[PDB]
Formats: sequence, C-alpha cells, structure tokens
Amino acid sequence: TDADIAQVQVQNKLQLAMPLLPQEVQQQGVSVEKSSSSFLMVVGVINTDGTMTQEDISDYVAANMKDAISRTSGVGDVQLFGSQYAMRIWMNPNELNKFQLTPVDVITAIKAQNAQVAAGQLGGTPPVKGQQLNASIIAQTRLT
Amino acid sequence: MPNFFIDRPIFAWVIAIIIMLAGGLAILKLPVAQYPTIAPPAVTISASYPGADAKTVQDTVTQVIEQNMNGIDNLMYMSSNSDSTGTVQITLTFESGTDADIAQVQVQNKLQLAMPLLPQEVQQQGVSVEKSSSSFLMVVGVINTDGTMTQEDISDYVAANMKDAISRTSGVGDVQLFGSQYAMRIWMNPNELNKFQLTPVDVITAIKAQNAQVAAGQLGGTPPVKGQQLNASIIAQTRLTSTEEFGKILLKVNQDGSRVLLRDVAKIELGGENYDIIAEFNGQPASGLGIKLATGANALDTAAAIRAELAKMEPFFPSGLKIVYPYDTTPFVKISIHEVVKTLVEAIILVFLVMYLFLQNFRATLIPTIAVPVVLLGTFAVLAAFGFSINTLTMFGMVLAIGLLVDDAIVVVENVERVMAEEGLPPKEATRKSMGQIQGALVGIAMVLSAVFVPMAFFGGSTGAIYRQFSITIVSAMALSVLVALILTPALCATMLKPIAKGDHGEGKKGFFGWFNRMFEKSTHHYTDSVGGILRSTGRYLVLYLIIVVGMAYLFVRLPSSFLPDEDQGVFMTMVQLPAGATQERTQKVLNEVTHYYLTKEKNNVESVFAVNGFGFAGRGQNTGIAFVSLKDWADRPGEENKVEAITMRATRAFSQIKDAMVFAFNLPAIVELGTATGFDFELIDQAGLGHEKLTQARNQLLAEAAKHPDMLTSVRPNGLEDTPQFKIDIDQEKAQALGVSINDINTTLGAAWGGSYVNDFIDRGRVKKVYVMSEAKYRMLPDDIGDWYVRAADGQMVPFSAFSSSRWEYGSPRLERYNGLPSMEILGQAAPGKSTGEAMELMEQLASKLPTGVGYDWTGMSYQERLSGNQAPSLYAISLIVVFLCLAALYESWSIPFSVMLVVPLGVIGALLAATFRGLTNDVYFQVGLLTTIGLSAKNAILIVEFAKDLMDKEGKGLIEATLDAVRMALRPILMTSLAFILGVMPLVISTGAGSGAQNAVGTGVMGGMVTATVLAIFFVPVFFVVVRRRFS
Amino acid sequence: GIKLATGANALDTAAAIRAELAKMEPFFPSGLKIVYPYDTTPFVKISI
Amino acid sequence: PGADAKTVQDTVTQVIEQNMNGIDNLMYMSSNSDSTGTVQITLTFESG
Amino acid sequence: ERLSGNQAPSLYAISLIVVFLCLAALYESWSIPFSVMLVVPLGVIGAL
Amino acid sequence: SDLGKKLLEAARAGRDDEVRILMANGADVNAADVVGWTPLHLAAYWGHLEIVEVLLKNGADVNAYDTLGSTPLHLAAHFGHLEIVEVLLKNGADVNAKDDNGITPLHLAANRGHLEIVEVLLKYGADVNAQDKFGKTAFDISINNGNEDLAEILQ
Ligand SMILES: CCCCCCCCCCCCO[C@@H]1O[C@H](CO)[C@@H](O[C@H]2O[C@H](CO)[C@@H](O)[C@H](O)[C@H]2O)[C@H](O)[C@H]1O
Ligand SMILES: CCCCCCCCCCCCO[C@@H]1O[C@H](CO)[C@@H](O[C@H]2O[C@H](CO)[C@@H](O)[C@H](O)[C@H]2O)[C@H](O)[C@H]1O
Ligand SMILES: CCCCCCCCCCCCCCCC(=O)OC[C@H](O)COP(=O)(O)OCCN
Repeated sequence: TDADIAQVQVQNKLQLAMPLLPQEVQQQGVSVEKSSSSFLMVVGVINTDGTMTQEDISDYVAANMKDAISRTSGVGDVQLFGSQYAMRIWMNPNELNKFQLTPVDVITAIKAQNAQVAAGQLGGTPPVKGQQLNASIIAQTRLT
Repeated sequence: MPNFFIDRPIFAWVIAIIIMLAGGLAILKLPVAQYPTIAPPAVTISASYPGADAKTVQDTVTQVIEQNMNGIDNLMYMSSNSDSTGTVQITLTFESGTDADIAQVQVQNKLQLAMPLLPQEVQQQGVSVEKSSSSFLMVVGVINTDGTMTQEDISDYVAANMKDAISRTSGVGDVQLFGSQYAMRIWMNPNELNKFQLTPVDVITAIKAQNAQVAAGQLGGTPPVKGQQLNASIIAQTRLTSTEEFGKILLKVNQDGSRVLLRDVAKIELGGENYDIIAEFNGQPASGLGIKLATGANALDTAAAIRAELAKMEPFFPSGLKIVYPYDTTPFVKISIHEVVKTLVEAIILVFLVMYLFLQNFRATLIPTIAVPVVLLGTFAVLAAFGFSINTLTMFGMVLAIGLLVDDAIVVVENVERVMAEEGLPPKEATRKSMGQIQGALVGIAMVLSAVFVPMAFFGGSTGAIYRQFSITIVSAMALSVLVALILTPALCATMLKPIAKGDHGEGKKGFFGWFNRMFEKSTHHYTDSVGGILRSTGRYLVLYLIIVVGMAYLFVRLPSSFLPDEDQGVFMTMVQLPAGATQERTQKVLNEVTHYYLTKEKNNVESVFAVNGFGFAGRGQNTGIAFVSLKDWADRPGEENKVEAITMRATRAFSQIKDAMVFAFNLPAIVELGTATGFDFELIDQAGLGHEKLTQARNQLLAEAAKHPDMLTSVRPNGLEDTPQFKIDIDQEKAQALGVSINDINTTLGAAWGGSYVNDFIDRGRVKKVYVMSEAKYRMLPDDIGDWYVRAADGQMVPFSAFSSSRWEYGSPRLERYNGLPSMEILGQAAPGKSTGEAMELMEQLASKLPTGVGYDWTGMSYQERLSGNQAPSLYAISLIVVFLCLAALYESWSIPFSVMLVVPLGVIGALLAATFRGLTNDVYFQVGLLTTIGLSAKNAILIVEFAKDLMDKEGKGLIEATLDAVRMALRPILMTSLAFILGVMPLVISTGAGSGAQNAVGTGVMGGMVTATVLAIFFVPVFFVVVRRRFS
Repeated sequence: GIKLATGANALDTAAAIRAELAKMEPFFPSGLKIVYPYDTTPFVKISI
Repeated sequence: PGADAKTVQDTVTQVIEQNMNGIDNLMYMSSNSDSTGTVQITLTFESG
Repeated sequence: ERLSGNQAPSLYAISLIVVFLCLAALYESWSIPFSVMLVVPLGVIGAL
Repeated sequence: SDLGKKLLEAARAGRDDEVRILMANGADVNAADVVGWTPLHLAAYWGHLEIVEVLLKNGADVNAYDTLGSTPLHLAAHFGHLEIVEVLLKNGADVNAKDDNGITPLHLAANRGHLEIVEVLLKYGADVNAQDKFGKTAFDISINNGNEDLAEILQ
C-alpha cells in the first residue's frame, strides 16, 4: 500500500469528524502520521556545565531544534522527552474568592489583555484626495 | 546488418515508414509549450488578515502554520514573509522529481489541521495552497475606454461572466483574476453613529441578523400523521441581494417611534474587496486574467481557443469594454517551431546543392533528402516516449543535431561514390565494401557521442532539467541516424546510385563541373603534399598545439559566464519605489509620468503601459508600484536602438531626474518561471531569538563589510523593506473598566472602522459575494480622527476614543521575513566584473562568520542550486571522459591510439571561444551545448581518418605515413562537404536580429566559429596526432 | 524520540538528522551538548 | 442544512465547480443541488 | 458508444497498414502483400 | 531639501562619517519626515551617541517635538540610552517635557525600568509628582509594574 495515499484517505475521513470533536481537542491540534511503531533513534541533549535545568533544556529543544528535525524528510514522528514552556497561571482559590472572582473571570481577562489586535492604518485605502501620511496602527500585542 | 538490408531494400523501407508514422503520430499528440518544468516544485500557502500589521500576521498566522509544516516528504527549505497589507505567503520548495500533487496535498493536509489554531478572521477569509512554481501562458487584459466602468466594475464582469468560460476552454490549466468581484461596502459615519448612540458593533450585529440564511423545515415532513396529502419545504429568511435591502437594515427604534436604518449612519455601494492595488492600461481603468497552460496541453491550440472564446463573448460586452494582450508567450513557440522547420528545410536544400557540386548526379542527392526527415521524425517518437514536449530547448536541440544527422548521410553516400570511382565496383558490391569500412566505426562513434551528452542529463536541480532537454534530443537524433545509416541509406545506395567507371573523377567533363573536378583534384594533391611536409617536422606542430591549448584555457577563463542569454521578449518592467510613508496618490503621479514618457518618447516602440500602483516583487504597500511596458512586433522595431536593452538604458537615465522616487527599467529573465538566476541569494538567520532590531544591526554590519570589497562583491543589498513610522495606540484597561466600556467593543470599533471587517456573505445576481463594514475615507485618515469615534458604556453613555487611549510614534517592520521557521532577512548580490559567483560566496561566508553571536546564514534559490550542481560537475566530466576513452579503446583495439582522436577536442573549442569573445557573447547553455556538438563532429572526422589509417596498416600492410597520407586524401571531400553545408546551415542563426535572436546567436556563433577551426586545423593536426602517438607507443 | 517514516531509508534519514543537528550546535548556549543514547542505524551500517 | 436547491447551488455548487479547472484527464463533470441542501459534484476521468 | 464508433475507422486503417508492411518485410515485395490484402473484403462481407 | 532627507537616513542608520560630510555641506538639522522626527529624534531613538553630539554642535533643536508632542529626550529615556539622555540634558533638554498624552521622559523611563536614567532625570530636576492624562505618576507606574528597586528611588 502507498503510505502517501493511505494518509490522504485517512485524513479525508478524519476531516468529516473534526467539526464534531470538542473545541479543546481541535485547539490541541489533531495529527495524522505515517511512521513505524518503534524509535529509529533517541537524540539526547544534556548540559555539562549544569547551567540549565531539565525544564530549561526541554524548552530549548522544543523551541530551537524539534521543528527543523520534524520537517526533515524520512522523519515520520518526533516525541519530545519533556515539554515546551507555556505561560503558567497557577490560580489560588483563597485569593480568587477573596475578590469574588473565578477561573472564568481569569480566562476572560487573559483573552482581553493578552490579544494581538488588527487596528488598520492611517491614510489607508481607499484614501481621501491630498493624503500625505500612511502608517500602520499598532494596538494591543501579545504579552512577552 | 548493412549487408542484410542491401539484399532486402523493401524491409529497409518498411522500418523507415514505421519510424515515419510513429514520428508523425508523436508530432500530433506531443505537448507544445515555450519551456518545460525547470524550477523545482514549490507550494505557496497564502492567507489574508484584513487591517492587520506585519507582526499581527506573523505572530498569529505565519508562525502557527510554520510549526505545523511537519511530516511533509522531500522538503528542501521553507520561506515566508508577513507584510502590513495583512498578507502572508509561505513558499515550501521541494526536491527535483517530487510529485507536485503529492507535495501540495501533504502541505494542504497539515494546514487543514492547523486551521483551528488561526484567528477567526483568517479562518473566515481562508488560506489558499497553490503550485506557485508554474508560469503564465498569456495575460488577457480587460479595459473600459468610454470611462463608464471603474476597475472594480470591470473586475466583477470578468469574474461573473468571462472567468468560468475561459477556465472551461480546451487546454486552460489555471485562471487568476487580476482584481476582485464586487463586495457590499458599508462606509460608516462616526458623527451619525454617535448621534443615535450606536457603534460598529451594532452595525455588524444587525447585518448578521438581517442578512442570513435561516433553516426552517417542511410541511407534512416525516414522520407524518397518516392521511397527510401534500409535502412542501418551508423557506424562511434568505440572504439580501441589493444595496437597497442593506439600506433598510434596522439598527434602532427611538422613543418618538422614528427608525434608524443602516443608510442613515453609512454610505452603501458595490465596490472591491480591497483598494490596495490600482490597475491602469494606458491611463484607462483595467482588470485582467492570468492564464496558465494545462499539463500536456498544446500552447498554440490553447491560445487560439482562448481568443476564439473571447471572440464569442465580444457581442455581449458592455459599451467601452475591450480585450488586450499585454503578455503572450505563444509568438515565441510559433517562431521557435517555424525557424526549426525553416532551418531543417534550408539544411536539406543546402546538402542537395553541396551533394550535386561534388558528386554531380541527382540520384545521390536524394539519399540524404530521404534519410534526414526519417531520423528527425524518429526523434519526435523517442521524444514523446520519454514524456518530453516540443519546447524552445528541445527545438534548438534538433537545430544543433542537424550537423551530425547530415554528416551520417554524406559520409555513407560519398564513401560508396569514392569506392566505385577508385575500384570500379557495381553499386551493390561497392556499398557492401563501403559499409564494411565504416560500419564498425559508426557504432564506435555512436557509443562515444553517447558518453559526451548522456552524463550531462544526470546534473541535478534546475540546470540538470535544462541540459536534459538538449541531451535526450541530440542523443536520440544521433542514435536513430546510426540505425538509418546501418539499415536504410545502405539499401538506398545499393539500388538508387549509378555505376562509376574505374578512375572516373569527372575531369573528362566540360563547363563548370569539368573545371571544378580538375581544381579539386589539384587541391587534394596540394593538401596531401602539405601533410607530407607537416609530418617531416611534427615537433614544431606539437608546440603550435600547446599554444592553442594555452590560448583556449586563457579565453575560457576570461569569457564572462551567464546561464541563459537576455532576450528581447516584447515586454519589460519599470519598478517605482517611493519613500517610507508615501501614499497611493503620490505613487500614481510618478506612474503617470512613467506612462507619459513611454507613450511620448517611445511611441514607435511601446504598444501599451500596464501601470499597477500598490504592488512590488520586493514588497507591497502604497509607496510601491510596477509599470509593465508592452512593445510592438520585432519587425516594427528595426536596429539595436529600438530593442529592450537600448530602451531600458534610455528609460533608466530619463527617470533618474525624478525626485523622491527610485525609478528604473529592466528586461525580464530568459525564463520567467526560474527568476533572476544571475548573482547569489543569501539568507541572514536569527538562530538564538535575538529579535528583529538586533537582526537589522547584524544585516547593516554584513552590508557595510560587503561595501568595503567592491573588487569581489557588487550591488549587495537587502531584498525586503526597511522599518517605517507606525502609530502605536495604548488602550488604558483601568480607564475602560472605570467608564464601563468593554475591550471587545473598543478593539472592534477600532479594527472595524480603521482596518475593515468581513461580516458575512450576500448573493448579487445569483453570485455569493462578501459584505465589508469600514469607516468612510475622511474619518480614518489622521490621528485627530481617532477622537471622533465613540463606544457605548454599560450605563449607555457614549465615550470618545481619546478618553481611554494614549498614542505615540515608534518604528516597526512593514514586511517580516522567516526562513526554515526562524526569523531571516534575504540579501541579494553578484560577483564583481571578472570574478565568479563561487568566489563571491566564499567571501560572504567569511564576512558572515564575524557577525554577532546567534546570527547564522544559509544559501537559497539559485545559490542552493549552483553549489549542489558545482559538486556534480567534476564527477560527470570524469565519467564522460573515461567512457569516451574505453569506447575508442575497444574500437581501435589499443590503449594508445584513442589519444590521437581525443587530442582534437581543443581544435573546435578555440574557434567557438574566438567567435564568442569577438562578437561579445557569454559562456551560456546554448554555447556550452554548441561546444559539445562541435567536439562531437570534430571527433567524428578524426575517428574515420584514424580507423582508415589503422585498417590500411593492419590489412594491406602499409606504413604509418603512407596509410596516414592515404587516409586524409580519402577523408578530405566528405569533411569539406559536411563543414560547407553545416556552416551555411547555421548562418541565418548568427545574423538573426529579430525574435529569439539571443538563443540563435548563442547557438550559431559558438558552432560556426568552432566548425571553421575544427575543419581547417583537424585536417592538418589529426594526421600529426595519429603519427606522434603511433611512434611513441609501439 | 524519532520514528522512521513508512518506507523511508533508515541510514539516509539518520544522516539527514545529524546534518540538521550540526547546523544548530554552533548557536547553542554554553554547556548544552548532544548525546546519542539510542540508535538502531549504526548496527545496520556495521552489520552490512 | 435547511437550504433550497437554488440557494445551495449559488453558495456551494457554482463556488466549487468554478475552481474545478485545470484537473488532468477530466472528461466531464456532472452535479445536482436539491431541496435537502445536499450537493454531489461527480468528476469522471479518462480510462487509464 | 459515440467514442467507440468515432475511432473505429482509424483502427481499421492503421490495422490494415501494419499487416501490409509486416507482409512486405517478410516476402521482400510490394506486389505479394497487395495480392494478400485484396482477400480482406471477401472476409469482411461474410461478417456483415 | 535633498541633503535633509540624506541626513534623516544617515542619522537613523548611524553612519557617523556620512553625517560629518553632511554637516560640512550644510544638511538641514531641523529637517523632519511626515511624522515630524528630526535627525536628533532618530539618533536618540536608534542610540547613536556620536551623531547626537555632532547634530547638537550644528544647532539642532534639542526640544523639537513630533506631531504627537514627543521630544528626543522622551525617546532616549524610553529606549534606555543613558549616555544620550545626559548629553541632551547638558545641552538644555526640557526635563518635564509633556507630549499630547501628558507623558514625560520620567514616566517612559520608569515604565521600562531604566534605574540609571530615572536618577539622571531627577538630578536635572524631573517633576516626580508629574501626572499624565490618566493622573498616573512615575511612582504609580513603578508599583503597577512591580519594580521594588524603582519604587525606592521615587521616595
Ligand atoms: C552512455 C554511457 C554513459 C553513462 C553515464 C552515466 C551517468 C552517471 C550516473 C551518476 C550521476 C550522478 O553522479 C553522481 O553525483 C554525485 C554528487 O551528487 C557524486 O558524488 C560526489 O560526492 C561529493 C560531492 O561533494 C564529491 O566530493 C565526490 O567526489 C563525488 O563522489 C557521485 O560520485 C556521482 O556518481
Ligand atoms: C595559426 C593560423 C592557422 C594555421 C593553422 C596551421 C596549419 C595550416 C598551415 C599550413 C600548412 C601547410 O604548411 C606546410 O608547412 C610545412 C612546415 O613543416 C612545410 O614543410 C617544409 O618543411 C619540410 C621539412 O620540415 C620540407 O620537407 C618542406 O619542403 C617544407 O616546405 C610544408 O611544405 C607546408 O605545406
Ligand atoms: C498514412 C499511410 C502511409 C504509409 C502506408 C504504407 C506505404 C506503402 C507504399 C508502398 C508502395 C510504393 C512502391 C510501389 C510498389 C509497386 O508499384 O509494386 C510493384 C513493384 O514492381 C514492386 O513490387 P515487386 O518488385 O513486384 O515485388 C517483388 C516481387 N518478388
């Protein structure tokens, strides 16, 4: 069997199911893979100076190495032995109740204040006659 | 085999007819295009975020897609750019030989799964995955002359009426609309919105409710109450269809009972999806269609069918609407085919004249007239069998073959005519012997010529694809010529030729031919006397050979190199770049001057000017634009003064006077598909998350160090745009929450008004089209207008934007580049006069190593191709040279004698380099293939002299010098006949000034000049080579 | 943990990974080092 | 869902069919749009 | 059905030419093949 | 002017040798792009200390304001150019300069947490109690950003 066509046919049918899946499952990203069950190799990454932690090394591999390896021809699947960094908001239920707030209020605030807004341009098309200025309007950007 | 068909002439005719029918059939079914697939397969992912800046597009779309482009097979590199027009384009280039359909579907599939990660606005607009490596067959222009239609009015008509009909036309493989169909434009007014305490949020909410397709159900639907008689579908609210209906959209009902409609607080009209691009054709409003040729389709049949369909539409066009053809590539294909037929017709005519000049009987002049067309048609059959097409490269490949096809025909017939004239045998017995002398040699020659051209096809990437077109065409033509020489022409010779009396050299005739036969017989004795004297003193001629070999090397190094020659294509471009922050109106004023110049000072050259304001190849924006100049026919532009290069120089110098604008003209590349292909393509990569500002400083450093080496590097500039002033607006979260104004309503009111917002779809005359809400121009121009926009709080009070916002000026990128997922900056440049591109790359690598920590680099495009091609060349030359030796070694039954043949290579190369250097040409593909063919026939001439010379020594027991002198005597006539015919055959190609002359000049110059030396030198040097070699080894 | 794509050559893919890892090493932070604790390809190369 | 034959033809069938251009070995293309809002666009290709 | 009937004449023509050239090659003659190929209508009328 | 546009590019890019040649030929130091940024604005923004001194020697307006009221000191303080801030203040830069928002060099310096520059501004008499359009002081910014070091300096 041609694994390229096998993948195409499997995904063609998966795409009929994708909308019926929960929104949390879609946003984690569903992946279709044509690879062996066993590992070809394991590429380990250590720190001989002990300058970076297990969590620091994992993030660097995920952020600076993993993608390039995943795009290489012959590489069916890549498994990160660790996790890429995320902005972890570790909630306190005592302090949330103290100000009469919930996780719902926290998620609403993050979506509102950690936003990348498309705000248009000064002197944008179609413009008025005699316009001399043309500049991009920059509103809210992602938090860093 | 020659003996087999001498006794069986009808069998020989059957095989010749079978070959002819196969060829005639192949000609009918064969695809026809200007060029074949040269560029490696490339898939471009295109997305759109209305009103978004480069960084918003990159950080929400580009990066998200790039991270999901895994599990895709045979990917070489990935490149992307995100610009301030709200556009992103991710190009994934694949290995040469990769299935473009499998490449696209694998890229498409990974995008589909990454769609839920993209913004809702980007998912609405959608993300296109297209094969971008393909090129246009022609560009159909649609204009309005009576000024009754705008570019939006024209664009909608072409889309609604013409596009699908052209897309359905026979041979059409792709149709891109140069513009957009109508969209329902709501031009909001902030003064009226504030008057009724309304916002863009209310306008969007209302359109979504009152312009919607609502599902209802059925009367008497299943499961029914038994006894039900009628079953009818229920139709509820459907989409709006007109500006009037959108006008009556209700927004608010006041206390007194008065109604607030959408037309009260906005202007409502049909317009374009965006207004970024302004297209003008000779100052008149214009749209158009970019038509691509389908796989295996005939270009000439496709274009004829496109014009045929547009002719049937002509009676249904509104008044003023006209069709124009600013770009069409079929005139090249038609001329390329016509000049091939013309060349090969003149070639057969020229052979006939030379055959009758020497042999002086029509019976002998008809054998080449039959043999040549048979082999040519045979080539078309092999061409079709290997999946090749009729194109410029395959067509000029057959023009370069004729010299080797004609040779086989002459050599066979002439040798029979000689044997009869000398021994006095009947045609049948004469041919049996004549073929017996050359049959083993022609098979040997066939194997050698294979070893020259076949390895050239095993180059990788773009250059390998180009070489393969010439390689297969010449090797096929060469191969069939030998079969026809061992089957047909022997049978023809034995049956068609007339007996010649022993010692009848035509000196007994009168008139011109009686005088000519005496002259030539006297000249042959003069020549054999010269060789006799040359062979008495071989020592000084070996010195004279080394001077040619040193002289060859000298010219070869100093001859400027360039892949393909610049052609007058009847079209060129004029780039128009204005300062940072320059508006659409300012760029139009400059484009109007460019248009005015070309229609005034070049009225006798320029047919039309296609002025495109808003678009550039190096980046987009209001401050960029390109004018596509369409010239008249080449026959209506005599001399070099009325050519693209001349006009290009005049235009560049003329527009130098223009202030606050970088304006200059330049010719298109020989192959539009491939691109520039002159210089290097450098990528400067951020390998350690340094950021944009730090990558700019490292780029400026590399450019500054490149400027300090004018002797090596030239015109080393960035490809992308520079940072521009951008209006940063900070929304105070505390002030917003204090006045009771939500951030969604704030960021919607801003984004919708200033940027535009794609709300939903409506149906215009049975065509689904987009609905856009946006501020009316005059309320979204300057920062003072920001304060005129009001957002309603929870308590119902209208708060101005100034109340909860603060603004400042900062600099940012209007075009952010990324290479292989990481932030990059593309740098272009070329080697200085006299310097090679390879040397220029060595320095660029050295300069790059001294850049700050975390700043990397890589070679892309033509640079990536050149390096992997440069690695293959040595190994292929070696393979090519080893097999040539091994073949000749088997032919002559000697390790030493092959050298005598291989020593003639420089005799043809010197003449080609002398011709090119004198005429001022370059070491291009057409020239390089011209050398390989010149080497081919020069070797072929020598191979027969050495074989005859050796056979006389082996069989008849003649001495070294006796056999050599006897060999050159017998070989003089057929060498002169072949050379005379072939030099005259490529004469039109050299002197050609008109269409496709750059190709013909590169072909003709190297061949003619090479043939002259390869003829004159070889006849004196081949006898020296054989003698000097034979004396040394045994 | 790298798994071989269906049909793809083990040794050719392993070589392509080492080529890509070699392009990263120069731009590593101090102390960071690649190690090879598991590979099935060396056996295939040496066995043949 | 819940769309008549005319509505779904204008918004789906004609939108798909106009993009089914430059497909290799396409002999003919037949499609139907019905009152259940169902669209089926069948593309038949050359033998081989 | 239309395609089958349209290509039928071409098929008969090329089939006859091939059989003729095949005979001409074996018998080393133009006349002997012509003598044989004249027997074709005597068969075709029987099938009809 | 011609040289005015070349100086704007030179000052931004940071080509000291080109700026020198332009000052000799007499390039307009009060030249301004569409947003109202002088060579000094650009030099201050991109952190080109040598060109700031050269421009000021050639009668460049130190208290030049853009179309939104921001001065070279606003930019130098915001992007943390300690050396340029001192040079500007020595040559008579308005330390309490308010933009159209009522933001000062102190506000901007406090926002990005440039402790050295904040103390330089206060040394040259920065109004610590200066309020922007929202009534926010450099101190109100410090406690909101959570900068304990910066908070101590403004007391
Ligand atoms: C008519 C009879 C003639 C038949 C001709 C047959 C054509 C030859 C087939 C091989 C074509 C490909 O040619 C192949 O190129 C690769 C490079 O990609 C070479 O591989 C090369 O690797 C590196 C590249 O830096 C070189 O240092 C090395 O010297 C060389 O081996 C192969 O040695 C060569 O065999
Ligand atoms: C560089 C310009 C292109 C020219 C290419 C070179 C080849 C063509 C040149 C003409 C060849 C004929 O020139 C030939 O020279 C040789 C020189 O040894 C002469 O030979 C001469 O020396 C020998 C002894 O060494 C004598 O026996 C002979 O009587 C004397 O003439 C030939 O008699 C003459 O016919
Ligand atoms: C599109 C189709 C084109 C190709 C079709 C095939 C072409 C066939 C043409 C062949 C006829 C041309 C030659 C004339 C033949 C001809 O006239 O036949 C009589 C001749 O004398 C030759 O036959 P003969 O010498 O008696 O045979 C030997 C007997 N021992």
